[PDB]
Amino acid sequence: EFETIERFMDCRIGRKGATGATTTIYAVEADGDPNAGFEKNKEPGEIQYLIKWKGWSHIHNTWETEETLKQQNVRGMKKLDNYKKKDQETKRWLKNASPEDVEYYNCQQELTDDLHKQYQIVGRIIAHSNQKSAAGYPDYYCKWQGLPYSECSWEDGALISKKFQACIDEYFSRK
Amino acid sequence: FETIERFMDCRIGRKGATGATTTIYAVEADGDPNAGFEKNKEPGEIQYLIKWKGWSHIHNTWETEETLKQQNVRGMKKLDNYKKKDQETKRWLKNASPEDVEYYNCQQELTDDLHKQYQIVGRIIAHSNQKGYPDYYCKWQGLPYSECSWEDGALISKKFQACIDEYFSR
Amino acid sequence: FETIERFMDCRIGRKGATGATTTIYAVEADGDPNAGFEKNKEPGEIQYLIKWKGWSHIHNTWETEETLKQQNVRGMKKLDNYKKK
Amino acid sequence: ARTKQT
Repeated sequence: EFETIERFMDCRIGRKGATGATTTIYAVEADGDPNAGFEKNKEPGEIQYLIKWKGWSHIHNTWETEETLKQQNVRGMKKLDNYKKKDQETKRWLKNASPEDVEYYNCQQELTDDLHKQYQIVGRIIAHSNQKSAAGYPDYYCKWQGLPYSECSWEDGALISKKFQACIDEYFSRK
Repeated sequence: FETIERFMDCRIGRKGATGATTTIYAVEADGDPNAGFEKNKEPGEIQYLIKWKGWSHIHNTWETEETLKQQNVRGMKKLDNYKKKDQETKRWLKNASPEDVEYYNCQQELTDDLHKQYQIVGRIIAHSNQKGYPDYYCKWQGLPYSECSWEDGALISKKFQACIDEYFSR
Repeated sequence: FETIERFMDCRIGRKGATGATTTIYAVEADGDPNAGFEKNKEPGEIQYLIKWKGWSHIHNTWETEETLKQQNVRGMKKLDNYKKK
Repeated sequence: ARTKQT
């Protein structure tokens, strides 16, 4: 306490209030998207940013506005200015570019976009906890798709099982 | 001055083959201070491969738990995390089933190739007027435009001319 | 009975994360008891990974000054010698 | 342990 910006993964406009815990993949699979079905064409959302947090896997990323950040008193604020300055610099250098340049930028960015989504999925469970929740779930050491083992981390047993039961059944299956 | 951002790799390496002369481009231009290491035999040094805040991966250097201190660098609370995690795994290793060790091997091979694109220009998208050379803004393969960085010409031209030749397409 | 043949490793771990429940086969069986540990819980002990005479490495366990002591293994000298740096 | 499971 308190939390720290590690990396800005993305940028969007969405429903005002569609920020925070309710905005994780797990929260969203369980309960639905607070940004439900947001047409740029409900009252303009706000500029919202997808945040990757210090000491927390990508599974736990949240969408946050300049204001929630300031509100939640997080550290790494400097990084919101660079992200913006940098975002502006890109746009300016791409106002007039071939359609080729613009084409390249959209593929070469769909690539990453998709890449980053993989960090949120477990490609292998490698260890579990000797202690268990009251519900009787152990925690799992997870190997995430797309990232080195130095990025493995311990995920809540219930959290995982909701989506990666297969990885779980498979880990125990290899005994 | 410098603050580390991500620990990329670590090796046992010759003593002193850390730092400025270990950049992908110095190596390329001068040679590799860690070249001959242990075709037996000499004194070793556990060395970490650093990605620096503010510099592209093309400027990663190898460093020592000291050189770092001996340089005032910030971020070294990250070193203790990292070390911990490595041992944590060198350990898992001696007991991991073959099944598990292959997987580890495959992934770390990929991961490792990824980390190597990062240092190669995919497309230069802009350029300066302050000038031999103008500076160049570069899209790096395998990364977002959010990580484009301005680089020395000259330097970029030593390995990445084809990319700049292309870019002058108007 | 029971002899330290060698100190293999050393760490800070969750108090209680020692003995039989730290064999690889116990961990793989029933979980690792050091199974989140970090320097912000109030066990943080010092744990030595001790390979034992007449047992192969799979049986190696994480113990502690007190844990050895109170089991009465021989080999303590070793500890003295490892206690170093 | 530790989720955002508000």
